[PDB]
Amino acid sequence: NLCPFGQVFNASNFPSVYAWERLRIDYAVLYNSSSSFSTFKCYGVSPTKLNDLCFSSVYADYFVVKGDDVRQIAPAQTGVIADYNYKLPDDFTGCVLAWNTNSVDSKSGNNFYYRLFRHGKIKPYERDISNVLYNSAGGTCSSISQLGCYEPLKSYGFTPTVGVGYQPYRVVVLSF
Amino acid sequence: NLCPFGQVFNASNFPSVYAWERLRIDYAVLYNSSSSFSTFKCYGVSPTKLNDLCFSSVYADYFVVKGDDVRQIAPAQTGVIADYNYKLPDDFTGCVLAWNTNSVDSKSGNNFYYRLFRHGKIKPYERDISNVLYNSAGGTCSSISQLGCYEPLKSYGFTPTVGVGYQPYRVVVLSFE
Amino acid sequence: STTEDRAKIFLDNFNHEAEDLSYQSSLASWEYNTNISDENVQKMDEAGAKWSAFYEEQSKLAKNYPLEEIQTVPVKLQLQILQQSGSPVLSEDKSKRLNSILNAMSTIYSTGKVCKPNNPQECFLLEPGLDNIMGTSKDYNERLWAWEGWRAEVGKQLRPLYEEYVVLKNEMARGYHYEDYGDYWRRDYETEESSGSGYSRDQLMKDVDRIFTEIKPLYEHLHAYVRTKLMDTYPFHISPTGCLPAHLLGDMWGRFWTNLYPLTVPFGQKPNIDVTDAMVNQGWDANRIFKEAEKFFVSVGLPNMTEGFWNNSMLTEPGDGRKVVCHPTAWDLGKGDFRIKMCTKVTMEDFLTAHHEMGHIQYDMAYATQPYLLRNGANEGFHEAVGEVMSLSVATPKHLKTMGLLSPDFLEDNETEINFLLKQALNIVGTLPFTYMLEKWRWMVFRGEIPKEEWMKKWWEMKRDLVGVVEPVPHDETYCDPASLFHVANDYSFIRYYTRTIFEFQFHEALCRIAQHDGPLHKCDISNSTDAGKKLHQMLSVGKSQPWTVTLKDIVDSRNMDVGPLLRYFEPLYTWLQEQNRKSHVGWNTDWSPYSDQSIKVRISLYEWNDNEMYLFRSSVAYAMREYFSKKNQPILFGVENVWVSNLKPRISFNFHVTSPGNVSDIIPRSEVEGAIRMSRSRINDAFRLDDNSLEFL
Amino acid sequence: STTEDRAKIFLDNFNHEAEDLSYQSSLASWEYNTNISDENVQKMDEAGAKWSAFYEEQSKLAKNYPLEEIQTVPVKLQLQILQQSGSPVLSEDKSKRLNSILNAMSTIYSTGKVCKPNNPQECFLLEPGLDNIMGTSKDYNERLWAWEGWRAEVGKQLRPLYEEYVVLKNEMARGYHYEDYGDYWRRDYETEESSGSGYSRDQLMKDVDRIFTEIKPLYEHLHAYVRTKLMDTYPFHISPTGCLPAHLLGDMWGRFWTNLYPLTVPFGQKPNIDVTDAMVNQGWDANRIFKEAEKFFVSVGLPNMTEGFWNNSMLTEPGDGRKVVCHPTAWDLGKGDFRIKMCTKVTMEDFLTAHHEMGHIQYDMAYATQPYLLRNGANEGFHEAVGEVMSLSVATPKHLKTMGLLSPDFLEDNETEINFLLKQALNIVGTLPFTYMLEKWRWMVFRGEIPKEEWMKKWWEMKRDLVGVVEPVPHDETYCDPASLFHVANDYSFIRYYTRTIFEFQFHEALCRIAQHDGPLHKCDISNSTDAGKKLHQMLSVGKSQPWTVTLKDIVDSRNMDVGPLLRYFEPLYTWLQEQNRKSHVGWNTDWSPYSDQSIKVRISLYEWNDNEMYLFRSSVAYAMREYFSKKNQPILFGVENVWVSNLKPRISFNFHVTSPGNVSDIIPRSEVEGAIRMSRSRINDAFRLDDNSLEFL
Ligand SMILES: *[C@@H]1O[C@H](CO)[C@@H](O[C@@H]2O[C@H](CO)[C@@H](O)[C@H](O)[C@H]2NC(C)=O)[C@H](O)[C@H]1NC(C)=O
Ligand SMILES: *[C@@H]1O[C@H](CO)[C@@H](O[C@@H]2O[C@H](CO)[C@@H](O)[C@H](O)[C@H]2NC(C)=O)[C@H](O)[C@H]1NC(C)=O
Ligand SMILES: *[C@@H]1O[C@H](CO)[C@@H](O[C@@H]2O[C@H](CO)[C@@H](O)[C@H](O)[C@H]2NC(C)=O)[C@H](O)[C@H]1NC(C)=O
Ligand SMILES: *[C@@H]1O[C@H](CO)[C@@H](O[C@@H]2O[C@H](CO)[C@@H](O)[C@H](O)[C@H]2NC(C)=O)[C@H](O)[C@H]1NC(C)=O
Ligand SMILES: *[C@@H]1O[C@H](CO)[C@@H](O[C@@H]2O[C@H](CO)[C@@H](O)[C@H](O)[C@H]2NC(C)=O)[C@H](O)[C@H]1NC(C)=O
Ligand SMILES: *[C@@H]1O[C@H](CO)[C@@H](O[C@@H]2O[C@H](CO)[C@@H](O)[C@H](O)[C@H]2NC(C)=O)[C@H](O)[C@H]1NC(C)=O
Ligand SMILES: *[C@@H]1O[C@H](CO)[C@@H](O)[C@H](O)[C@H]1NC(C)=O
Ligand SMILES: *[C@@H]1O[C@H](CO)[C@@H](O)[C@H](O)[C@H]1NC(C)=O
Ligand SMILES: *[C@@H]1O[C@H](CO)[C@@H](O)[C@H](O)[C@H]1NC(C)=O
Ligand SMILES: *[C@@H]1O[C@H](CO)[C@@H](O)[C@H](O)[C@H]1NC(C)=O
Repeated sequence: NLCPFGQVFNASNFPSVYAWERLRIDYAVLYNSSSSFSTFKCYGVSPTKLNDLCFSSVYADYFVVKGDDVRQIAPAQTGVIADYNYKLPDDFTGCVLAWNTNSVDSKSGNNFYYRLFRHGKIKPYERDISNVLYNSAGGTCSSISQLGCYEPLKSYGFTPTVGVGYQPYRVVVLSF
Repeated sequence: NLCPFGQVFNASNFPSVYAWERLRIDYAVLYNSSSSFSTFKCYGVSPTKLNDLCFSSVYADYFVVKGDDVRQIAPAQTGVIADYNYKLPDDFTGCVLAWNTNSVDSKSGNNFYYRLFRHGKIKPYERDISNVLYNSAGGTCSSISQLGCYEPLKSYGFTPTVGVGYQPYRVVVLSFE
Repeated sequence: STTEDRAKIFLDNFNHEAEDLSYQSSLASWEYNTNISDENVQKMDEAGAKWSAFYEEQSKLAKNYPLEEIQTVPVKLQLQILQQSGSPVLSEDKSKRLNSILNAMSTIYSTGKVCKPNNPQECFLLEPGLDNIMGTSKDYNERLWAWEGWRAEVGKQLRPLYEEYVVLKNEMARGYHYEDYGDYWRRDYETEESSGSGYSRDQLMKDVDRIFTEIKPLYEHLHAYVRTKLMDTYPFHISPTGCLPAHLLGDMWGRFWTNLYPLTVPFGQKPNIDVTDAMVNQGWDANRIFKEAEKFFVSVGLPNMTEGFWNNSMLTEPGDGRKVVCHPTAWDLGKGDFRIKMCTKVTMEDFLTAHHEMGHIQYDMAYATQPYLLRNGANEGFHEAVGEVMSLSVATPKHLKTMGLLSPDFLEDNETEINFLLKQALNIVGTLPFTYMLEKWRWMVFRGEIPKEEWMKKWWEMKRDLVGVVEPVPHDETYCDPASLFHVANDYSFIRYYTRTIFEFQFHEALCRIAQHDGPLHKCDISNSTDAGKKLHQMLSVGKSQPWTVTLKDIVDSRNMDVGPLLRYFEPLYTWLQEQNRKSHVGWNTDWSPYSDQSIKVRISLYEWNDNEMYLFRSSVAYAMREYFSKKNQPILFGVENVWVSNLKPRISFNFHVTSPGNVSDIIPRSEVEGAIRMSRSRINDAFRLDDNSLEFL
Repeated sequence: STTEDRAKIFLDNFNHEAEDLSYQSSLASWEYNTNISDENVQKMDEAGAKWSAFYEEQSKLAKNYPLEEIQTVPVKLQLQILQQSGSPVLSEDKSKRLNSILNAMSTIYSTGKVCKPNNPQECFLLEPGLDNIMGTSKDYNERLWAWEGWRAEVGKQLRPLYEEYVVLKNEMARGYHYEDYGDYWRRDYETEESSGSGYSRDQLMKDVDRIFTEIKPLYEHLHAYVRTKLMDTYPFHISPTGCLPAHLLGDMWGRFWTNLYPLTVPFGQKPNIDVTDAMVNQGWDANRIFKEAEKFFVSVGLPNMTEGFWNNSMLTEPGDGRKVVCHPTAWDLGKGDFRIKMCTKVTMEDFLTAHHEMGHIQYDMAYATQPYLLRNGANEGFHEAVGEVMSLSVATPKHLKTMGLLSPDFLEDNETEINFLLKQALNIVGTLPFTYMLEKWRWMVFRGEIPKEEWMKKWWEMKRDLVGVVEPVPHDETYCDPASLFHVANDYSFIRYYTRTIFEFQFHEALCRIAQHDGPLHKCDISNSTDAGKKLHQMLSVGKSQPWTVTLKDIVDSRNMDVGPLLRYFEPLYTWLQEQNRKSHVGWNTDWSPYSDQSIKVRISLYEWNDNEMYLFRSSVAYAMREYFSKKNQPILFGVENVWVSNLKPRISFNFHVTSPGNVSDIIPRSEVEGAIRMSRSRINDAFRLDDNSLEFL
């Protein structure tokens, strides 16, 4: 039986960087042709062929990036997505696939958000779902019209015709 | 059998009232009219019994009338065309036929004239062509910019949308002998 | 051969040739007005100019036949419009100067702008601007600003032009063997029948004075009632005895009082007769208004339309992008073609204008059999009188009730008759003294009775005496207030409106008598009366082919203008105004002014007076006003223009008052001005080399 | 923990949500400016008010972290931009009054109209009106009328509004912990690095004084050459040693002298560089022009456009019906979006303007990585200096020869270089003293050094002393001539053009030195030079993140404003003007005026003196002129406004002269005024209660 991979690559309605839901999960179509993909950079299992290789933990996931934060998806570096939203392990094995979406994620009705503020460092491969209002000092604020409390989930604000770097990018991360 | 009443009603390119010509040449066409005739006033012969009455020789004339002179074409009557262009005899037989031509004789290029001034009275049934300038005293002019001299052949000046009375009228007679 | 045996042949050559050139000139004017754009305005200068140059060309070909030898009427009258309406006998530079003066006066009138001392970027022309302000606003200061702003930023420009206009027009009319331009305007209303029994040109001036004295009891009660109702609004601004201010009359010039109807309405609970909502509810359009208007004329015996009227004349706003002018005019293009050019709406006054404009068309259709020289009215007054008397019979609430526009349960009581009669009088009676004196002022200007240094002194003296209207701001000779009217700046005769009103109700009383009317004259309808239209069509059938005195005699059985029918029309109103003006004062005195009881009488006791001490006195007063308010810590820049001089006798005395800068309605109180002269007395008399005894300052 | 561990989170919260609202505000502004219509200005306002309300809401929230306890540069600079450009500490009615004053000043400047004296109905605006007259007409009288009608019918309206504006702006700027509004405008060019070695706000005044004193000989020689060439035209109207009249400078204000180039061109047989025909002959459009500009910017080393620039920015006039504003501006909409909005044509000036606007865009594209508060120029001069210097290299007639715009047979003689340098100096050198003097006047008005009663006197004294320009008509304190300029009536800083010129020429010399140019500086092209591009982009990348002195040091190797680059650019023109002005006078005297030779000196010897004595004296002089011209049978209505008072010392003496009404250029001769005074001597001094000893009329 073929591996289930095509249920989301040819689909729509991807979540944001704070709602990335993983799937269990042929491999030829990823590297052969597929020139519409924005980048093919691949730390780990390398861009070599996947011809009948024995691998486990083939879980993969997808999320929507502003475009300048695609470079932040790499081990051992700083960045708002790595520090707050999505962190990769230092000894990361797997690969990433990304492509531009000029008029695919840029209608009038769209809502994409990122966690700008959270308490402390984040660790790779865990989920932060709660919309608890961030406090600059600590604890909670439970209000908005005061010093020290800010709303954590700020919008990307995807509008068409913003140029490269703010135009939505659908990146899919593979883990091996 | 055959009666050459054609070539004068359905024919085109009618001349002016001073340029009328004869044809020398069927009374059902007078009743079953192809075109709606404007007038049917007839004196002498009754226009109800025509088929039974015989004839010797019949003549037809055709010209263009301003419209207020259609009443003027009648035996023993006065008027500017009667005085200078076309006079009918007092002992007149037959009658006249006329019909409006609203959009047929009223294009941009249509030149029609009538004789406004002429020396003396005109006898019935003859022709006048010469464009000699009329003089109030008499004789000739040889000059348009002088006192008492006027150009005789004045234009109708037909333009569309002038109203009834100045519309071009084609008048055809059928007088016989 | 001889005269009258070659003159008609020349006259026949004109009649069958000028109608061709006039039709081309009228078609060019018709195609211009319905198609306002470029490359159409020169058609009158290319096709109508050929007809224009042809008219005086035949005038030189005229005058070879003496008028004394000919005796037959239809060719003698046709030779009378000829030999006089030719090229004006003047020098080349003077004729060029006269056309440039007339073009400058029309340009200044149509492009003038008037606006405030504050925010002087916000300004208004006249037709879409101050006409709205002077017609609708109830503010004393806003109306005064528009009234004083006009005649000063526009009328002062026309004063040097009008002085040269009078001299050039008098010289042109003297070449036509007339005594002045006023007698040349009176070349109409001039007939001759037998033994010198015709209407003289001087006979017109005697008759319009006789009519004006007869309307004086009716106008005085109308003036007194309006003045009483103009004291509820504008309190402490209108004297109960003196004249009305000129800026509170409903428009710029006080010509029509009809805009004062909301202020002076009696029985305001009773609504006026309006069928604007009734016609739009029944689905009425432009064609329905004229078709119902045409049915009125068939009912009295007048003929139908000429069938080219419907296919050619525009009766509504064009759907395509063609710019038009929406002035309702009736066009007689000649050669049996009649048209009406107006932008119609589903509105009541556009329903009455359809009857008025087609009345000119029915006038024009009747004398189409006449030659081209006599294809006009019998005079200038009959042409607009026929249109108004046809519209007078359709505004009654009986012709409207028959047509279903007015509901049958409408309350036609005696209270609503006063509302209808008064609204007529503010448009009919109220415009008669204004029309009379403005022509009377213009006649005495042309006759030389009014010198150039008393044009404005005599204009406001007759305005108080004959109209009962006082100016709010004094005007010296630098102003030209008559020229601020359209008919004066554009060189139009104004007596055609005075005699039109007399000929309205003279025809109306005669036609209602034939139509067997029984009740009051104001509730009369001549519809469904073939006998009324039969005697009507006789008067319409003849134009200039008959004297207007015998044309008038054939319809109203009188050879003279009579205002008796006019007074019988307003008899229910006249007997009601006398009841209202019982505790009030009927009349006026010519002494009170809005600037009165605040000015200071100054008597001059001689150094030499050469009109330059007026500038020195008005500057010394303005300096004293500046010094007086500076000690009160109120820095106000008083100028020469803020000092107004009235009652100027050049020998003995004059009156002066001071207004605030930037506010013409803000007259400085007399106690403050007198205190300003008192402490500045030393520098106000030594500038003229005289003591306090010479200028008494009463 | 500490405030530095809260300020960074506060600034990280600020930028990532201010960027979005700034993007919708810029999008609304773009969708208005490209789509001028209804329902387009009603979407900027609520978006702009949302962005503004958020901006002062953050500004109120910003004052929680003092700048003393933070040490790192970028957050300190961001908090320095904050907490000072916030809500102005003022009363609510005072703020409403200030907004109303600014709106009224803008409306008066934009809608002010000036009418001809002979024709009051022919009134002109400024932008499509009087600007054409001052830019094209060579008539002395028409130029004088246009210069005098403006700023008398506009500036007199703006004078009390400008006084209240000055008071309110000083009150507002004093609340921002500044001393003056001129000091508040000098909050730019204000840096700090270490031990107080930063650029002070008072250092800018000393530096621009030094720069103005260093451009004195070149501007003096240019002024002398212009004055010499302005004597062939306008004979008997310009003194060979005096200042130039203000209405003969090519513009309403004498700002740019570039319209005097056809009058003052040397070697007129040599044609100037104009490739408009050679560019319309090869089939060029907007896309080709912008692609060539992009190819030029790529060749030096700057990157391409963002590819949304081509598909979103309108380049030419749209084909459909959509009103636009045709002012060439470069739009940085934020969030990586850059656009250019202009109505370009296939013309050389539009070809240079495209390079100017794309240089502005390349300035904007470089600091996109900076935070939002630092996304500007390092001062208000670098942005326009970069925009002007990127278009200076492409105007060389060698860059055009490579592109094929110029034929290779064209000769580069030493006369075309002089013509180009003179055109540049009329554009560039001729506006530096005007800019410096106007900013000095505004600074001394805001400082209170110039009292409110000496605004106009000090303004024209510094115009004569520094610019070398004399007024043609004397102006008292009623006038406000500084307010007649757009940048003064609309509350805009004006020293940025001065700093633009200085920094532009410094950058030009630096980039030409890097690009290994060998010849003269005016024939230098930096194309195909990657070395200049790197050091250019190093300056471009940093915005407000560094002090402008440090950023300037990294490119021109100097921390100070140096005008030595400017003098080296115009060195052949300077050494040619020194040879041209050999037999002429280099400089001017501040005594000559167009009214100087016809003015009569009046000395006052005491009764009590105020401003009302001036009005009485001017009215007496007008009356004397009226009496003099009345004896010669020339009735002329002289007024107070026809008498002008100049050199008014309020204690001892003043000068006056008389002008004909309706003609401001018609000065009455001094002999006639003296004769009028002699004839009317008693009335002049008897009004003031003094003899000939007190007013002896020198
Ligand atoms: C209104 O006027 C315009 C021109 O002023 C008319 O346009 C002309 O129409 C005639 C009709 O045959 C053409 O021959 C011309 O070439 C047209 N000229 C232009 C400039 O378009 C227009 O037809 C007029 N309107 C009507 C309804 O006749
Ligand atoms: C003029 O007379 C005619 C004929 O009498 C009137 O037409 C009829 O009037 C009656 C009553 O008003 C209506 O009920 C009919 O419907 C009308 N039309 C017919 C019979 O065809 C006409 O109304 C009269 N007009 C005036 C103004 O009196
Ligand atoms: C200009 O002057 C008029 C008249 O003095 C002012 O209008 C009012 O006049 C009445 C009496 O005539 C006074 O009692 C009021 O106090 C006046 N003012 C108002 C506001 O009613 C008018 O206000 C003055 N100013 C302007 C700008 O028109
Ligand atoms: C210029 O602005 C007008 C409105 O000021 C725009 O017209 C609107 O277009 C939208 C399209 O999304 C419609 O939903 C609206 O109903 C339109 N309103 C009106 C009043 O027409 C117009 O589209 C704008 N121009 C461009 C090129 O976008
Ligand atoms: C910058 O250098 C390039 C290449 O050295 C020049 O491009 C050449 O220009 C010439 C003349 O227009 C063309 O004939 C060539 O085809 C172009 N390409 C090449 C590869 O030589 C360019 O013109 C230079 N620009 C300037 C301003 O000097
Ligand atoms: C207004 O005054 C000016 C200046 O006096 C007149 O312009 C000319 O000025 C020169 C000397 O400056 C005289 O020699 C000329 O006679 C003046 N007139 C002309 C026509 O050149 C100007 O004419 C005056 N009038 C107007 C309407 O501007
Ligand atoms: C007038 O026209 C109407 C409508 O066609 C017609 O009924 C009526 O008979 C006509 N009257 C005359 C006198 O032609
Ligand atoms: C109308 O008639 C009634 C009853 O006769 C009368 O009381 C009233 O005064 C009248 N009104 C007018 C305005 O004539
Ligand atoms: C810039 O764009 C041009 C045209 O698309 C291309 O040839 C060139 O390689 C681009 N340069 C860079 C640095 O992207
Ligand atoms: C140009 O050079 C020639 C040759 O030396 C010289 O005679 C001429 O004066 C120069 N022109 C200018 C404007 O410097």
